[PDB]
Amino acid sequence: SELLVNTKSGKVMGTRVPVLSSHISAFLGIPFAEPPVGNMRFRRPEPKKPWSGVWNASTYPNNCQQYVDEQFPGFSGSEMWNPNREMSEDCLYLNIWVPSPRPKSTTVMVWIYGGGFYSGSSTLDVYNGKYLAYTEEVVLVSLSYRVGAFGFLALHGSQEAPGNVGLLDQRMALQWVHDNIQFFGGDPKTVTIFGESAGGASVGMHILSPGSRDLFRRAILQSGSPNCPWASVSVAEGRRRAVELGRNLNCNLNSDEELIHCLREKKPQELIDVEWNVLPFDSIFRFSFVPVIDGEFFPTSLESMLNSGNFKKTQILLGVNKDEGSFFLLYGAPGFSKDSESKISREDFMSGVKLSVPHANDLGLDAVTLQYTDWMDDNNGIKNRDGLDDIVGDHNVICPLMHFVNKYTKFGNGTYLYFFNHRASNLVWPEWMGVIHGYEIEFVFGLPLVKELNYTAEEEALSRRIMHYWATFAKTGNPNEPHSQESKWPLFTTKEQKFIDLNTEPMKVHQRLRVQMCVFWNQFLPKLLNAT
Amino acid sequence: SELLVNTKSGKVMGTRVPVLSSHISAFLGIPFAEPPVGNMRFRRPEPKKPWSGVWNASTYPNNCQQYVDEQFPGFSGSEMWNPNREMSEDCLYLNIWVPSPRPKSTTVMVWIYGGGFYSGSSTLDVYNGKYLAYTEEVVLVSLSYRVGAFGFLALHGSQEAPGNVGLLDQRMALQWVHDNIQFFGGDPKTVTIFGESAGGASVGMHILSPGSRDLFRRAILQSGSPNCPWASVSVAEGRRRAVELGRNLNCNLNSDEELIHCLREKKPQELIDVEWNVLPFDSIFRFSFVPVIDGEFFPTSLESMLNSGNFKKTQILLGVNKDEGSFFLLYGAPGFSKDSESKISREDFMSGVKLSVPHANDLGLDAVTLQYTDWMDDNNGIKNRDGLDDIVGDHNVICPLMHFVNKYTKFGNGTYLYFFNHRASNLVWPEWMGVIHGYEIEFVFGLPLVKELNYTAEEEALSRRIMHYWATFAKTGNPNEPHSQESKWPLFTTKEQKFIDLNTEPMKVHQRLRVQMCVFWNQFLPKLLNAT
Ligand SMILES: C[N+](C)(C)CCCCCCCCCC[N+](C)(C)C
Ligand SMILES: C[N+](C)(C)CCCCCCCCCC[N+](C)(C)C
Ligand SMILES: *[C@@H]1O[C@H](CO)[C@@H](O)[C@H](O)[C@H]1NC(C)=O
Ligand SMILES: *[C@@H]1O[C@H](CO)[C@@H](O)[C@H](O)[C@H]1NC(C)=O
Ligand SMILES: *[C@H]1O[C@H](CO)[C@@H](O)[C@H](O)[C@H]1NC(C)=O
Ligand SMILES: *[C@H]1O[C@H](CO)[C@@H](O)[C@H](O)[C@H]1NC(C)=O
Repeated sequence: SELLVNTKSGKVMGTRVPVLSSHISAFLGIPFAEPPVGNMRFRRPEPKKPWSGVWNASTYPNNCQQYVDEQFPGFSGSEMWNPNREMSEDCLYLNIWVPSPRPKSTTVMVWIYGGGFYSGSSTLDVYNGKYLAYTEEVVLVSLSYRVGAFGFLALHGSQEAPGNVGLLDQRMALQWVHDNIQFFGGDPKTVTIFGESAGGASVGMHILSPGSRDLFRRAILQSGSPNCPWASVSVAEGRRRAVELGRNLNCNLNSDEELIHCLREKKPQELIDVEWNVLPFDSIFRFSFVPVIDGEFFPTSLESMLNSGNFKKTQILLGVNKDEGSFFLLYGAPGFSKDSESKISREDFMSGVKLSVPHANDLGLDAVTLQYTDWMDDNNGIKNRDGLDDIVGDHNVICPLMHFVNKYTKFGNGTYLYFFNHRASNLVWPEWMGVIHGYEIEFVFGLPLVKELNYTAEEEALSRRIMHYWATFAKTGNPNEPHSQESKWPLFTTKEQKFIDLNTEPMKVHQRLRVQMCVFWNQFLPKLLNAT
Repeated sequence: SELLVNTKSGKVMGTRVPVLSSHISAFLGIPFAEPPVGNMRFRRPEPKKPWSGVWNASTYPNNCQQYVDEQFPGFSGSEMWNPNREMSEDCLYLNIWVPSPRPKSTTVMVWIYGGGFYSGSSTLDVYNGKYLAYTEEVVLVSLSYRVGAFGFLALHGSQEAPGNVGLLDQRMALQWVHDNIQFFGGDPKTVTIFGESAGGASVGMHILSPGSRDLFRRAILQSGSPNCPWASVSVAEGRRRAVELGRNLNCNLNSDEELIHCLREKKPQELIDVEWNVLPFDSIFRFSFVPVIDGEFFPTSLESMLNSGNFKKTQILLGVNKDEGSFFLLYGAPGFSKDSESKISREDFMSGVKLSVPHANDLGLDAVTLQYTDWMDDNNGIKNRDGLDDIVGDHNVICPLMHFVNKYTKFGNGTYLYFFNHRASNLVWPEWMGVIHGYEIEFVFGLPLVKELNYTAEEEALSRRIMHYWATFAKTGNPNEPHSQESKWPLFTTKEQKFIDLNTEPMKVHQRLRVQMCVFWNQFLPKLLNAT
């Protein structure tokens, strides 16, 4: 049977699913870890105990326990990112889409979802891998990992809650793929991991971490970077936050064992209820429980690893969207609302800056303001709004990624950089939000090939073009077809710094992605803050 | 006799001079002070002792002792600014051009030359007031003042060399005009003082100084401002420089009397030979002996006087040229030469910045570099050259003037601001220098009406238009004709900040003269340097 596959963990039974007037095989909800429940909450993941008989893999698994965005109840723009299955701590499962007939040894792509390390699901409509698997003839895997305190509570020194367990969940899924994907027709030595936002930072993190490097061949990072300022905290700061979480839940605080024991007695929703109360500052684009620079998973500071070339040397493909910031301003910054065009006064602009750069002393805030203010017309609400949008996107996504790109490319074996700047015609969010954080994913996963979802023909053409770049890159380390002629995506070098736009217009080539502003964020501002 | 005028100081005899196929009267070399020679070197000026008989005022006087630019021997571009008469310490004279027939009580304009407070002459071809006097029916006076150590050696506490004596020379000329100009047909209560660069700063300084305010009605400042960073030093710094001058000349240094006595025995050229050796830094646009913030001439810091409105409240007209910096880069900055287009490498750009902002710590230099560098194309020698040009012009001229303008306008009775951006067609300096420091003066003085000097018809039209603005403003406090219609020069307000271009093209109106960069120089950079 094509739907029956025998793995090292045991037999699994998939389901035949339809896709674009054809069919392929899907193996959903396959366990790769012991349910991290009870005394195992906050601990490292254990490998799943092998099972006898047949594991039913015909339906999606539960999603990991997490904060649920109810800011816009009944609004598909926001609700499409929420869990679409029951939440449970028993959530460590993966999903596999396999072409029909089953291939022998083909390219594997493993998706790692984002969601600020506080949310995310493998099971979203928009992450359904069937279109990519069918169209590009790849084995598409999506994994899950613990989020929030469950995945990232960090009390360094303890073995009961060491930190980074969410990242170890990802590694365990990758280990399981490396060990078993061959039985699904996948080629375990041609695995490309890829993810968006926190997923893209995670990808970067496995590139850095010695314990993960051998479990994949190459990587794609979308709108996310391991060095992002939101994506990791110090041991001291992880500790402070964990202790503060216990303080919110009336826990005994005079030792780790006491603290952790108390946190384990709590129901999951109690932890989620107070999760946001531990942030050190009034801020946007900052999440409570994130990876920790622990000296184990990351042997040293991210920056020194990058300078010394202490990382996996392979091919990467990465990029960003035009308007990464707009989501976080709508949710947090004063003046912004979903149903107005959110023209921002000078007052709200100043408030926005402070929220965007929470560490900054006054001089730093002045430096940012000066850099993003048109003083010929500083009461223009459109320019204030768009300028804040740029501040948030540059500081948190684009400029960290450009620093990663520039550092990686010195030691790596091939970089390809993109700038995605097409706003989907059927987007339900307002116009001011522009090309929004997260809305290249639907193009990457082929949703525009589905007519019912009401994309334009030009958007179908762009989605196919992107899927082919991603998959071809996964296969070969190069997004370009060996023989073809519709503009080659040129290699990114230190010297020339070429990248491409990804939109419906005929593809042009550019250089030095937001270099002016990123020199500000990567060179000047940190030196200003260091000297004051 | 029309050429014989009886003054409070005594009778003077002028000469009939030709101008544009007509004639007017000229009274050249009229003394207004005792020759400040011998024991009077460095002292305050004394009023000229009245004389009997007739003083011959038919030829220009001697020029004050000064450094002579021999950087381009035989080059008219530079030599037109050099002394054209014998140099002598006996140099305190003024010149008056009077319409024919002599008027009864008409508008007076008093010219104060520039030259970094280290050079200048009342007698240059380009400062000949006959064209302005004839064309606009004004009495045109040009005064002289001591420069260099002679005019500005400052040992605060001593009465033998208190500082600011060059400025007191200017005041004494103004006193003499206030007392005597009526006998030349001038109206002493409608006197407009005007000057360029150091002359324009001087104008500003008499506006500030209580002892000068009553001696004129209104003011015009061209490319110069009292608050310019080059135009004044502290008491401590004046003292240091004076002592260092004596150290260069082998003087006894253990007291002021000893020091001053020694400096007085020296021939004038000995002082000039070492004058440049006392600058505290490697720098451009900085001059050794300048006005001092002494608590007498300026009762407090310039900035506090400006904030508190401690200044003469009248009408002013002021402005700047597009490329104020280019002179000082040619003379001092590496990479720049007169006979090449002076494309500047990244190395020379960094060297240039440091010379332009000599106080700055490393972070300040970084801030300036970032502000004036196109990082999409940072090896472009044209942009590096032009960017340095802008740095020097903004820091030293435009942005100080805009700070003066904004402060003055809160308490004043009328401001009119111009941006002069026409490059004269017959300029002998290279193209890269643009619209050069000092080259609006020839338009202000009407030289383009002389056909032999080879200006275009369009340049004659511009010169007449400028002379009429200047003179009309001098008469009324408004450059605009009560009834006319060829675009009114609008008033500068705090709110709207309107100014006009001065060029051959049809006059358009703008706002917020270089606000982006001047916010950098006036608000941000000083706050950065203060906090580091
Ligand atoms: C402290 N609380 C409870 C108030 C606010 C937490 C919820 C705000 C989410 C912040 C991230 C903004 C982006 C959200 N998106 C992309 C997920 C919809
Ligand atoms: C230290 N020394 C003897 C070497 C150099 C002093 C002479 C350089 C003059 C500096 C001002 C530049 C502008 C000169 N202009 C406008 C007057 C021609
Ligand atoms: C990648 O590695 C191969 C083989 O080791 C080498 O020949 C090639 O130059 C490399 N390519 C890039 C773009 O670094
Ligand atoms: C100048 O002063 C006059 C009379 O004192 C006053 O009426 C007028 O408003 C003032 N004009 C400006 C432009 O300040
Ligand atoms: C799982 O597969 C079984 C066959 O063993 C099937 O009957 C069932 O419908 C599937 N699970 C469901 C519906 O939850
Ligand atoms: C000054 O005027 C006298 C008349 O007293 C005249 O002879 C002489 O030419 C003038 N001065 C000169 C030429 O230096």
